[PDB]
Amino acid sequence: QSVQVFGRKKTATAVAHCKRGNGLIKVNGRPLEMIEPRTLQYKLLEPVLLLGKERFAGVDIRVRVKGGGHVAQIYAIRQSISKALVAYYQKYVDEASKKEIKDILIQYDRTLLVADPRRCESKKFGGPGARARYQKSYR
Amino acid sequence: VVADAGAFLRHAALQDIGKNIYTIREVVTEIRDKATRRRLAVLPYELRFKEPLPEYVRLVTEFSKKTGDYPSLSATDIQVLALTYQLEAEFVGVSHLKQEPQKVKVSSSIQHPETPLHISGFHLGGWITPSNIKQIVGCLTTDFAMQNVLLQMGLHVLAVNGMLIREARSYILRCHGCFKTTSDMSRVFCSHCGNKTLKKVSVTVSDDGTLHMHFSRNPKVLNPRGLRYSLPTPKGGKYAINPHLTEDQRFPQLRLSQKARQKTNVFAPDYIAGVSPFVENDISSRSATLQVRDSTLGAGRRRLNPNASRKKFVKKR
Amino acid sequence: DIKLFGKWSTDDVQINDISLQDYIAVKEKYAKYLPHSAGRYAAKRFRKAQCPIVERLTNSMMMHGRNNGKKLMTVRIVKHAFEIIHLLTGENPLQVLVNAIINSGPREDSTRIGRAGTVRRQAVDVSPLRRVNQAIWLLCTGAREAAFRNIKTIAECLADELINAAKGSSNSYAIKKKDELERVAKSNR
Amino acid sequence: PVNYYVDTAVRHVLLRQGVLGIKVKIMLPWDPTGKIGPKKPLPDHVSIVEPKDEILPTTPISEQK
Amino acid sequence: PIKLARVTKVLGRTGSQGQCTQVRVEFMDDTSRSIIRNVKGPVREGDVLTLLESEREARRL
Amino acid sequence: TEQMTLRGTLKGHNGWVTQIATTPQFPDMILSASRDKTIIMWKLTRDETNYGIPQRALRGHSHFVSDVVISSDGQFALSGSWDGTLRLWDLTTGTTTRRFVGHTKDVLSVAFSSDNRQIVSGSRDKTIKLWNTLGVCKYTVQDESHSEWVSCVRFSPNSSNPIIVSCGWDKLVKVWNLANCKLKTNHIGHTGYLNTVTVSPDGSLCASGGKDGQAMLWDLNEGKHLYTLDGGDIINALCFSPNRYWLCAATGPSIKIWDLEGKIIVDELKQEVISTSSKAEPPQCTSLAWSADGQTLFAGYTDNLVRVWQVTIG
Amino acid sequence: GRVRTKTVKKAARVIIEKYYTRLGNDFHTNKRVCEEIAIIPSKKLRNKIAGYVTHLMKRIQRGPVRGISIKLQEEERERRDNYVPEVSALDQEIIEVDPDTKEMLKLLDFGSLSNLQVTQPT
RNA sequence: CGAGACUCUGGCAUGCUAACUAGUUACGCGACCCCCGAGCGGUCGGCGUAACUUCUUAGAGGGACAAGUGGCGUUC
Ligand SMILES: [Zn+2]
Repeated sequence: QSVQVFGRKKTATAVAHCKRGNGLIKVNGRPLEMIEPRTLQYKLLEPVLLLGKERFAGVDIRVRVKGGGHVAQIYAIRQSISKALVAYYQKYVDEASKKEIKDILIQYDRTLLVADPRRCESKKFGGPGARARYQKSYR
Repeated sequence: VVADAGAFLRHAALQDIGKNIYTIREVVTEIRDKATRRRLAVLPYELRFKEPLPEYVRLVTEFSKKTGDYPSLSATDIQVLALTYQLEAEFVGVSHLKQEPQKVKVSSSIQHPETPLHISGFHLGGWITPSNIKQIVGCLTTDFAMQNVLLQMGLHVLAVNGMLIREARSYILRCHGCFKTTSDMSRVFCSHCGNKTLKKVSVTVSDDGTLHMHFSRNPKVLNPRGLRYSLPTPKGGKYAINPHLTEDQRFPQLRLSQKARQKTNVFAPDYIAGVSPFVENDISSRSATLQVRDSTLGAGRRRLNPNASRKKFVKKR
Repeated sequence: DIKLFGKWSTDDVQINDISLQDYIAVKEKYAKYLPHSAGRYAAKRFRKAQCPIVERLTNSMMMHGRNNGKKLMTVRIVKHAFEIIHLLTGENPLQVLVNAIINSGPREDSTRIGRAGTVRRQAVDVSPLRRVNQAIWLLCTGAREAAFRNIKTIAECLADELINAAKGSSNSYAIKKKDELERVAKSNR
Repeated sequence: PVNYYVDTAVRHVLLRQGVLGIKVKIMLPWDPTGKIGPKKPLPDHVSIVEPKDEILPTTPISEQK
Repeated sequence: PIKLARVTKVLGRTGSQGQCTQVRVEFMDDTSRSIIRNVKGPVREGDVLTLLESEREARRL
Repeated sequence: TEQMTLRGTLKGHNGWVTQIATTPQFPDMILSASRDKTIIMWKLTRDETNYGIPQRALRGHSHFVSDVVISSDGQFALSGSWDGTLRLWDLTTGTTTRRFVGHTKDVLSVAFSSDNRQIVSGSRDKTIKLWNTLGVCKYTVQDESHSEWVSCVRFSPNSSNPIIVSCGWDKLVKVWNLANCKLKTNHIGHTGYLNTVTVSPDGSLCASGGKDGQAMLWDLNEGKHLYTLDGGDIINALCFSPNRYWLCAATGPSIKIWDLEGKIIVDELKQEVISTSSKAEPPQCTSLAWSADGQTLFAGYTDNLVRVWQVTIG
Repeated sequence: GRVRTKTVKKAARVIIEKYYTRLGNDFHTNKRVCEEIAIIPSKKLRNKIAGYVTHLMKRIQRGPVRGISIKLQEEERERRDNYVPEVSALDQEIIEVDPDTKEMLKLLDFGSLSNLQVTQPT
């Protein structure tokens, strides 16, 4: 009667718990509309604004977030919101609802169900970064 | 109306009058020209794919060696003629056929084989008058090895020329050694005895199949003159050049560099930017240092007899 | 329905040129709520034509040195820029965006051909994807120039270029720079 | 495998005119250590099992023990 | 006047530094007269150009 | 006089279907083991869109799934895999109940009993392991057992001394005597490696198969070979109908149907359309499951699809 | 690019030579039989070996490649080498013969052969 | 020999092994809110047992080989 999965961007890792509920999606204790960098508010609303409220109705969602930065934590949640409703619709609802609703998300963005593996490269000596090098001078 | 790969190579889009069009699936997949696959994309919905029966195939091959074309045809070229055989047994009267037709009836002439017998711009008037390049039930085949086997059965077919066929003017190669005619014009060595004793033989085939063949009775071709000369030691190595005796002895891989082998496609107007108005000559590679030349280049020096008066400073290949 | 910024729709937006049509984004299934998407669009070649062209206007607006990673700064400059377009024109500003892009990218460019020390450009053709890439660059750059050292806002001065190019007017920066590259090319031919 | 096959040894031997310095490397073999070589073989070497000869039957004889 | 195009084949990449691209061009008035061109920038098979002259000849300076 | 027809075709997988089991208790849930590491419980629907709906996605494995078998009641399932672990399922929820670790290599087939309490298993470890429903490790039956990969082990639903059948790739078909688990009857008749065994619902015939295309059929009572059949391509799967006294066989592109009274070939089961990709090999046939309806055959293909078969009589 | 190596190529061909019968067209069954026989190092190497074995099985199922020497395929080859047609091309009726060839066997006391045909000399 | 193979790293595992110096879930207890006109609900990095490994950590094992398909290839 309960399914708990994670999502993940660079170092952020957001874990969403879902159970048979009444339509609450709270991240880290506070509502979705309250999370501060509200310039990216719709990116957190995209699992709701594509599947409608009626799918998030017999489901209660807590999200537990650590790590990353502001933007990286925003994208780590919207993985985990989306991956959980998919994983909730597998175990408790038939597979045909899972396919129906999984296909609506992936066609909007593949990111919502599988994560970027691109993480930060190791800096090497002789320059400030991973590929960059210092100035040099001739003559 | 059996369709052939040569009909699409010349792009004979004539699916409008003949409407019983059957063809082989293999002879359209073997074509390596992309404009034929472009032809395959839209138009050939009016035709139908079909294969002939193994009873029908073997009876085609019986008089194929009796018309002397069975090695001259390809393997896919066999089935297309057997594909016409089921169509003729289906629609047309079989009672008007023949097989094992007729003898040679040698028409020996004093005409040299290399004379321009009906080459278009050559005249002995006959101009070009720029309309005539396009003026240069059955089938549409442009291969004479295909066209030879048809008219010996007495099977009138057509071509990109919409009229039926009555005249078949071409050239074959008879072995002067073992008396073996092949319809191939490309090879220079024999298929039965393997010598360079193939000689040019002009034919003339009617619709009934009146084989009458101008064997060129002229001793400039019937000549033993430039035919005996001593050969160097047989040389084995990466860069040895043995003087091309057989059709298949293992030559070493000698190839042109692809920056030398390619010429100019000077027709194409994507042309302005960059280099000189000609192709760059290859002076850098070791294809050029070993003096590797084209096999087609220098062929007139092959026709020169070995024991002759070469100028005192030449050296060929 | 998927409104950009929750208030701008995509089905009104109509592309004129067929040359640019497959290389300019959102009409129908590219429709996304925010420009910020952060996907790998430069993973291999010809993938940056499938990303929404508002995000293309975003990523070319963080471009200068002091601004050089700040994307949420930029999707705010975009958001306030469309609503200045709508209040000056009334049109769906995405249509004003596309009509400013199409009129901006030049169609023939010069190219240096010859040996070193010899300057003889010849006119060549401009690719459709590059004409998209050249236009966005010419649009964003005009927002810097009339707004580097005056009171006007870059969420505002972007919307003055992005209107003056959809007119194809002489007042835009991205039009004068098309009227030069494509003027020089027809003296190279 | 340079770090578990060769054995580097470096010295400083003295003479009248100066110092010579020698270097000795001993690339160890396989056949794990009875004082001799490492356990793990070469990561390039691909030892394939020798062709094991098997008896071919012709008639279906059921050898029931 | 101003015509259009269809990239039929990408033939090569010309120019001094390897910059321009040599491209087989169909017209979009579906005339089979393929005048073949050089572009600036990335071009793949199936694109569509916009010319200001179709009078570019295969001429060398 | 009876024929088959390609009735319907099921779509749920990315990976190849490896085993399908039917059940007489529940004629609408039929279960598909697959190589995308998933097992789909299919709700049979026999509509116009498809013949069945994918209902449950059983997920408990980490590698390719090589077998699946249900209980006499249609609520439990048991499926070996190439993770080495044998996973007991519960069809009502989609959650494991046991987890049978005890093989080292990839487990190929899983022995299920008519008693519904015997699980004794054999893998690519070439090794028979004694367990129970609990998973109680009795003994490692290896003592003169095999020399190659144990491909398939089944039981006999027999009222006599019950008989197991454990083949290998070592061309052997063996009979281990239960209450001893000790080897009595051995069979040396095949060429090439063996792939599938099916036992008679009578209790008197087993049906071996393999690479050579020829399927030895053995009398189980006396221990003597009875019928060799021929082959087209490689045999992958065999099944026995209870009522019709037939033998169905998985050829590569096709299915060769038999009649075991006169070696009578019945029908060939295949559909290919496009001749452009004729150089591309046909998608192979992998599994085979007689439905206890008497009229329905299910086979899974290397093109990750299950196609169904219905008997058109006359 | 992605070019295979002698260690990949020369070692995979030995598996073909000795144990062709157990091989098949799968990547993932050629790979599971590869560890049964090849005492390999790390798994990337055996994956490249098994992939070349699978590609080589695909190349074999057209016809024999140069690198193989199979105890099973060559007996298959000899039983496809023995194409024995009905009429060999050395048992024929008419073979056209030059007049200068004709005078030899009259001198080499085989002028009694009747299968010949002296033709019109060209 | 070098190249490659190799070692480390990264990416994947709702599969396995585990966790009072890592947690999650649940159940107690408390604080607080709107209340309904009791609650329930909720937030608790507030603190106590139990269920266990998704998150954390680190061990073994799998995973990808140009494998599959379509073209191009002196077709390898
Ligand atoms: Zn000859």
